[PDB]
Amino acid sequence: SSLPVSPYESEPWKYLDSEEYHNRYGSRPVWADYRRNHKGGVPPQRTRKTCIRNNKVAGNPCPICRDHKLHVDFRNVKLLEQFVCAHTGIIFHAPYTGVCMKQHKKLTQAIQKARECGLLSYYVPQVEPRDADFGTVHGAVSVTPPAPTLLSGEPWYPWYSWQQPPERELSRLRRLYQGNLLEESGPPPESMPEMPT
Amino acid sequence: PYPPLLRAMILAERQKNGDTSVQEPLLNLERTRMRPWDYPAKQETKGRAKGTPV
Amino acid sequence: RKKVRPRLIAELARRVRALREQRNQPRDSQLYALDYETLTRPHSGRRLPVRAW
Amino acid sequence: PMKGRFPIRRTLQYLGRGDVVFKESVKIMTVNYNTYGELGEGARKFVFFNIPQIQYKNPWVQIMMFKNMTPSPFLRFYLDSGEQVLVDVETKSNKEIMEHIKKILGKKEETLREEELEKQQRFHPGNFGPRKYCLRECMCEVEGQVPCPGLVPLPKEMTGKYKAALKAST
Amino acid sequence: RKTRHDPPAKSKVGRVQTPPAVDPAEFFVLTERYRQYRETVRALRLEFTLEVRRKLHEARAGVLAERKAQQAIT
Amino acid sequence: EVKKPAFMDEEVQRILTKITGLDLQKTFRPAIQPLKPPTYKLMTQAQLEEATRLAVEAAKVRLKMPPVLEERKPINDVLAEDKILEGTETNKYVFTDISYNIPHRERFIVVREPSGTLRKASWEERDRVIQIYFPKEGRRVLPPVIFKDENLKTMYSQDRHADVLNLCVAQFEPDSAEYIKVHHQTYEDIDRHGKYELLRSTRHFGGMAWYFVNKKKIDGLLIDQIQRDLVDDATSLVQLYHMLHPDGQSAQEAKEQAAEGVDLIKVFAKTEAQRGAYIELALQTYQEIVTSHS
Amino acid sequence: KAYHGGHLTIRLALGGCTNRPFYRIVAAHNKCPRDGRFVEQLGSYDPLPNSHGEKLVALNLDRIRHWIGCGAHLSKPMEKLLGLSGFFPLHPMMITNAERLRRRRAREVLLASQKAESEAKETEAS
RNA sequence: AAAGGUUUGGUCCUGGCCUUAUAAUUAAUUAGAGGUAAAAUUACACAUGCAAACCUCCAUAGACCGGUGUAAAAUCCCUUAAACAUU
Ligand code: FES
Ligand SMILES: [K+]
Ligand SMILES: [K+]
Ligand SMILES: [Mg+2]
Ligand SMILES: [Mg+2]
Ligand SMILES: [Mg+2]
Ligand SMILES: [Mg+2]
Ligand SMILES: [Zn+2]
Repeated sequence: SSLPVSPYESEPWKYLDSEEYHNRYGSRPVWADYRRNHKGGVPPQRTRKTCIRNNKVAGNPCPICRDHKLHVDFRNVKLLEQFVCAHTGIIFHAPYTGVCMKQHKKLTQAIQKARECGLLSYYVPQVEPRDADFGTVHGAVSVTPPAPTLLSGEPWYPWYSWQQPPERELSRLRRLYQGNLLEESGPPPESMPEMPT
Repeated sequence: PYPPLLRAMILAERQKNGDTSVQEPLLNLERTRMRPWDYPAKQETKGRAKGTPV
Repeated sequence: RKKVRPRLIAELARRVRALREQRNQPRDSQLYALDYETLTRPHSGRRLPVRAW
Repeated sequence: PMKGRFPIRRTLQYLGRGDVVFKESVKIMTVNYNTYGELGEGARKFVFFNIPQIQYKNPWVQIMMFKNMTPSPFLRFYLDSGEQVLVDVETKSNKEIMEHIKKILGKKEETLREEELEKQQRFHPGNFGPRKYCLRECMCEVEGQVPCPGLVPLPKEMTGKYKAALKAST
Repeated sequence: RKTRHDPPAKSKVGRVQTPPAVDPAEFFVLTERYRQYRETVRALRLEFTLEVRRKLHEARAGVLAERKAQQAIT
Repeated sequence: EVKKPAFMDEEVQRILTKITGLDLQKTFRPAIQPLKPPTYKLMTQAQLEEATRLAVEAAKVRLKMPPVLEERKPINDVLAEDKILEGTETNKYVFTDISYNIPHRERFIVVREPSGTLRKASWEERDRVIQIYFPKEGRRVLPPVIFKDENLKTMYSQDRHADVLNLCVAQFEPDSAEYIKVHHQTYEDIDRHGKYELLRSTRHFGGMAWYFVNKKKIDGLLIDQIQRDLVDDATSLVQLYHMLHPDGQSAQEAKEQAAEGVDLIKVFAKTEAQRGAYIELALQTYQEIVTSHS
Repeated sequence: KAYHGGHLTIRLALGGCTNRPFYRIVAAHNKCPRDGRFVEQLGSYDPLPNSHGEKLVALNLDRIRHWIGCGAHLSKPMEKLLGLSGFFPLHPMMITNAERLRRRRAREVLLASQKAESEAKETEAS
C-alpha cells in the first residue's frame, strides 16, 4: 500500500531535463519501447481502463504508469508534446501509444489546458470578420424614440392596471353567481410587497 | 399602440428605408371587433345529437 | 399490384348503416326530454350542469 | 483493374464534372451519330464521353441515340413549348459540341446559384434536433448552458426527487 | 386514453361538477382584460395576414418577376 | 475641413500594403493540420510563372487587413417598463430574433429583467447569443482564457504575436473593447522589443503601423526598416505620418523644403522624432554601407 | 398518422433529460404528438438559467409572423413567452396572477407585523 | 483487413473453413453507492382497479394521445385534381 514518491511532484518539467531521463529514454518518446500483450494480430480497440488499482500495478504497465516520475501536468509541455502529432497536431488515440484509458483522458485534458493557456502551440486558422458591414445606426443597436406612455409613466395598455369595476356590474355578478361567491377584492398593492424575511 | 417590441421593429424599418417621421405606429381595431361571448350563434351550422340510446 | 380485391361487405355495411339512421331518426321530443326529478335526459342519460338546475 | 475502356467515366467525380444543366424547357435530346466516318469523330466522342455527364445533371431529360441513320451527325432538342432545336455537330469537336449546347440551352451560373440557396432556406444553425438535420440535439451541448444530467450530475436542489422529499418534510 | 366504445368507470359515476366560486371584482376585471387583449391580438393577426399576402403577390407578379419572365423569352 | 485619412482610404491601403511586404514562403507557410498526399504537375517556365502569379494573387487576398474601428458605444435603451411584472420572475429572459436573413448588427435582442423593464441586450449579451444560434467557426460562446494578461505574456515570450491577433479576430468583434485591448497590447509589446519582423508579410502589419502613426511613435519602426535595408518602406511610413498629421511641424517642414526620398526621413528626425538622434545614425550608417560597398 | 380535422398550432415541444427540461418552439398540426411530427421549428426555449443567470429564448420572428398570418393558433405558454418578449401584449392571466401574488405577499407581510406585535406583547410581559 | 492458422514426403498454385475486431440477447460465476439512458418471449387466454371529459341545458370532444407489427412486395419519389370531420 506504499506507492513510490516522486521527487519531481512540485516541478514535473524538471524530470524530463535530468540525466536520469536521458539515460532511460534518450531522445525517443517515452512510449517508443512499449508493446501491448494481446491475443490475435488485431488488438482491442481500447486499451486497459487503468494500470494502477488501489496501489497495485498491472502486469505490463503503460508508458506513463510504468515510470512514476513522469507526471501528466499541463505545465510539463515537453512530455505532452510526445503525445501530439508534430505534423497534424492531432492527439494520438490511446492504442497508438499504449497508454491506459485513465492516463489518456488525463493527458487529453492536460494538452487541452496547456493549449488554452498558451503553453503549448497549435495552429490558429485565419478567419474573416463576422459581419460584412460594421454600422451601428440601426434601431436594434441604437436608441428607439421613447413611447408616449413610457415618458408619462403610464402602463403600456390601460387594462394592464386595475380599473375598479362599476358598482352596478359588481351587483350583476353577485346575482348571476349567487350562492357560489368569494369575498370581493379591492385594488391590489401599488408595488410588489417586499418579501418577509 | 403596438406592442413594445413590435413598435421598435416598425420604427427601425422606417429609419432603414429612409422614411423620416415621428408618427406613432397605431393598430386599427375597427376591422376586428369581437361580438359578446353570449351572442346568438348560427343554429343552421350546429350539430344534432345521434339517435342511439345509451 | 393487382392483388388488392374488393370489399363488398364493407360497401354493404356502410350503405345499410346510413339507411337505418335516416329511417329511425329521433325527434326533438325524445332527444330533449327531461326527468325533472333527476335533471337527467333519459334518451342519453346526460345530467345537466349544476348552474342550469 | 476496373473493366471497360476509360473506366474514369464510371466515377461520381467525372459524372459531376458536367457543366451543361438544361433549361426547364428541354425535354428530349436525340443524338444522331455515325459509327464509321471521318467527319463524325467528334460526335462519336461526344456520345462516349459527354452523354453520361449530361444525363447525370439532367435526369428527367430523355436522351435517345440513333446510329447510322443519316449521312451526318446532328443533335435535335425537343422543348416543352413544342419547338425543335436542330444542331449540326459535323466537323465539330466534342468540347465544341458541349459549349454550343451550353450556350443555347444551358442554364447560366447565376440561375443555378440562386436555386442552391433557395434549397437550403429551411436549414437553420440555431435549430436543435437530430444530427441528420441539425448541428446540436440539445441546449446542454451549448457552452454555459446547464449540462446534460447524464454526463454531469445536477445539484440536489434542482432534482424532483429532492424537491418531493422537502414537501413531505414541510 | 379511452375510446368512445369503452365502458365508464364505476368509481366516478357519483361525480358531479363543482363550479369554481367567483370573485365579483376580480372576475369582471379579468373579463375585460380578455376582451381587450383578444381585440389587440386580432388586429395583429390581421396585420400579419396582410404581409403574407403582400409578400406572396410581389413574388408572383412583382416588378422583378415580370421583367425576368420577358428577359428569358427575349 | 480636410478629411482625416481613414484606414480603408485607397491611398492608405497602398502605403500600408507596401510597407507590409509580401513573401510567398511566409504567407503560405505550411499549416500544422491533417495532411493529404501532395500532387505533382509538369510545367514549363511560362506555366510555372503563371502559377507563381496566381500564388501572388492569392497571397493578396490572404493578406487583406482586418478592420480598424473605434470602440462601440454601450447600448442603454429601455423599450418598456412594465412594473406589473415586478417580483413575478427571478431570472432574466433574453429573447433573440433568429430570422436567417438579418444582419447580426440589425437583429433585435431584448432582455426582460425581473423588475419588468424590457431593454435592449448589451453588446456583450448580443455577441454571446449570436454565437449560440449562428455559431462561427473559430469563435467560442464564452471568452477564452488565453486573452488574460498572464496568458498573453506567455504567447509573447514564444514570439506568437500573429497568433494572439488571429485569435483576437476569430473571437472578438473589431469594434469591441476586448478586441482593441488585445491589439493595442500586442502592438505595444512588438514596439518595446523591436519585433516588427514577426508581423511582416501578414495581414496584421497594417494595423500595427496605423496604431503607431496615430500614437506618434513610428521611431522604432523607422529604425528597424532602415537597418533591414528597407528604406523605401521607411520613406512611405514618413509619408503616411505626414498625411495623418498635416499640421505637424514635420509635415510643414517637408513642404517648405520639398523633401523627397531619404530627405523625408531626415526631416522627421529633426522635427518630430521622439528618438531623432538614432534615426539619423541608422540612416547615416545605411548610406555609408551602400556608398562604401556600392 | 393520417389526421382528419385539426389546425396548425405553435407550441413548445419538450426535450432534454430528467430534471433538465428544454423546449423547441415548433409549428405543428394540433393532433400530432407533443414531441412528434412538426411542420417548422420556430425557435427554442431553455427554461434553466445559464451561467450568467439568463433564461434564453430564441424566436424566429419572421416565420412566426408567417404562420400566425396563415391561421396558426398559439398555446398559452407560447402566448406568455411572446408577451415577455414584447412581441405580443401581456396575457390577461399574466397580469391577474401578478396581482394575486401581490395580494398574497401583502397578507404575509401584515401577518409578520402582527406576529412581531404579538412578540412585542411577549416582550412587554418579559 | 496491414492480416493470420489449417491440404503435402516436400514445393508451388487454387480453394474452403476457422482466428483476431465490434455490438445485442440469454446463461454460468461475481458484484458498493451515485447520475443518466433503455426496458422487449409470445396478435395466446385474462381476475381486479384505473386510462375522456367538459359545460347554464344545445353542442364540442371521446376519430386524438397511447399500443402492437396483424396483413401485404407490400413501397419510395413525383404529377394532376378535388376536397376536410378543419384553422
Ligand atoms: S441530451 Fe441535453 S439534457 Fe440530456
Ligand atoms: K487460406
Ligand atoms: K491438397
Ligand atoms: Mg356556450
Ligand atoms: Mg439475465
Ligand atoms: Mg403514436
Ligand atoms: Mg406478419
Ligand atoms: Zn497506465
